[PDB]
Amino acid sequence: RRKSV
Amino acid sequence: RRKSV
Amino acid sequence: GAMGSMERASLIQKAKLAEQAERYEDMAAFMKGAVEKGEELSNEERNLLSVAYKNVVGGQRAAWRVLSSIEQKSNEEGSEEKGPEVREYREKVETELQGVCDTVLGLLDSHLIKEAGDAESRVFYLKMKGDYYRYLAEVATGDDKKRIIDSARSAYQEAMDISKKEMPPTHPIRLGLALNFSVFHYEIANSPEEAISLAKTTFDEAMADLHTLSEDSYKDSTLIMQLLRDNLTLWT
Amino acid sequence: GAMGSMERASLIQKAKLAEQAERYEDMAAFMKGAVEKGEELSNEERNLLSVAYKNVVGGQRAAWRVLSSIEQKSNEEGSEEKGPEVREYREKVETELQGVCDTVLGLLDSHLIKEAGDAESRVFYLKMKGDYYRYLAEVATGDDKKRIIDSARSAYQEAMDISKKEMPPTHPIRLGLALNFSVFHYEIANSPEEAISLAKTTFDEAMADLHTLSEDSYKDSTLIMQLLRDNLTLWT
Ligand SMILES: COC[C@H]1CC[C@@H]2/C1=C\[C@]1(C)C(=C([C@H](C)COC(C)=O)C[C@@H]1O)[C@@H](O)[C@H](O)[C@@H]2C
Ligand SMILES: COC[C@H]1CC[C@@H]2/C1=C\[C@]1(C)C(=C([C@H](C)COC(C)=O)C[C@@H]1O)[C@@H](O)[C@H](O)[C@@H]2C
Ligand SMILES: [Cl-]
Ligand SMILES: [Cl-]
Ligand SMILES: [Mg+2]
Ligand SMILES: [Mg+2]
Ligand SMILES: [Mg+2]
Ligand SMILES: [Mg+2]
Ligand SMILES: [Mg+2]
Ligand SMILES: [Mg+2]
Ligand SMILES: [Mg+2]
Ligand SMILES: [Mg+2]
Repeated sequence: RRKSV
Repeated sequence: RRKSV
Repeated sequence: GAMGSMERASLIQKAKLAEQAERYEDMAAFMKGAVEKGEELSNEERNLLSVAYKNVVGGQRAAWRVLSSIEQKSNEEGSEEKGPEVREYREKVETELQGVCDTVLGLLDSHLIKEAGDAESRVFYLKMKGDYYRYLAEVATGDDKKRIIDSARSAYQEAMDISKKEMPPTHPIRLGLALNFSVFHYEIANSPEEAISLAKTTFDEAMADLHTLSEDSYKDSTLIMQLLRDNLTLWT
Repeated sequence: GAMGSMERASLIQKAKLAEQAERYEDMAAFMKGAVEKGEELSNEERNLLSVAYKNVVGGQRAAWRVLSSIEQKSNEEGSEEKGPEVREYREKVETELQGVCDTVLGLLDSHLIKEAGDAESRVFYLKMKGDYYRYLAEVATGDDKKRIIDSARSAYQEAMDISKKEMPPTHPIRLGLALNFSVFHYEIANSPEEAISLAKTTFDEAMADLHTLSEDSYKDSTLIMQLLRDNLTLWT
């Protein structure tokens, strides 16, 4: 899954 | 940690 | 209410979806609603009920232990005084945990246990009763501690007596009950010798019965037998 | 209320304990109470606020995706009709998720953003505003979808403009904002080219500024730069 923060 | 179920 | 207006089958279906979504509080609330319909539970439904609450209460217990440990460190020599907050928030979590245990014990008493005639249901519900008094015993520090411990003991013991009479030594519910009763002896009743003897005898009596089982039943029983072995390895 | 009677410092202390106990709903409720005291938040307090809600909403989003996937499979050709339960329970989770986003957006609007004068606080709160409209956009399917997407975009863009003017290219908040704005472009605004260009330029501008940093700041920035790289690797 793509990263977010 | 000891097992319980 | 608030599950009073939903169909029993819809509560069960939603409990399974909440399990898939790891939404254990919802799963428990749906299963509470299903029990409150007043009909007995099937095997699969008793499993859902037990899984929902075991997860909810397991999260509260792990949190209580974290906060208890912090509160203990705050009470050591030369720890700086930080005010009442640690104790307050441990008490908040502890109160919520007690409410969950009281809710499960309420369901068992009104009216799961009294209508449960088959060994597999009676022993299952009595094990849950032992388990939830045991969680109350984990946090109990006052006048009632001895009575709460004895309620855990009495329920586990009635389940042990029925399971020994009515179920094979390899039954997963028999093995799970013994595993938990052995943990109760070890860390609640200050009887590690009894905990060890119980886990040993249970493991060996199941070993000797494995040969009667199908491949699938063999897998089911040996899974819980390994938990008995893990505890024996830890304790000896 | 219900945090109205607790001291601001006690709310903050309890938020930190709830974090240690992984009790994110409590942590969020304590931080909401702290914001509602009306004083501005420090750096450390803005972090606690953001961590509490990011965890709460991350659990609801992961659950919504599980249920959405199930509901989609139920709508495929030759799937058996199972009634309204999947849609109902996805809507229940979706409604609760929306309520959390609305609560955060409420805190930002009343009155975090308007009193935030320093770049580090203004950009932080505008990124949160972008993030919570983005989560609303993830579930939005009706008349308002375009306006919700544009609210995410406008907040991210105002934060981008301030961060570019006022913060170094290696600032963790600048890098985190770009990471999230790039995700918004990729999966909300159907602009994967913009998402890629943004993640690339952000990574390279930070690379060139690393030499100005202490060892500790270097560690902080390179951590988020790796998330930019993980997305570029996924998308290209
Ligand atoms: C009231 O105590 C319930 C507890 C007693 C032993 C065990 C219990 C719970 C659950 C439902 C099961 C497992 C197995 C160990 C793992 O799951 C599998 C694949 O069988 C873990 C689950 O919590 C059931 O499956 C078992 O048949 C059995 C009822
Ligand atoms: C509103 O968006 C907040 C979000 C923007 C980037 C990042 C954010 C959140 C938190 C608080 C941090 C990290 C770091 C990546 C890991 O933690 C460490 C050790 O720095 C993950 C945490 O959720 C802070 O620390 C960062 O300084 C910075 C504020
Ligand atoms: Cl509290
Ligand atoms: Cl529902
Ligand atoms: Mg009916
Ligand atoms: Mg001192
Ligand atoms: Mg108490
Ligand atoms: Mg009956
Ligand atoms: Mg005060
Ligand atoms: Mg069919
Ligand atoms: Mg909706
Ligand atoms: Mg100000």
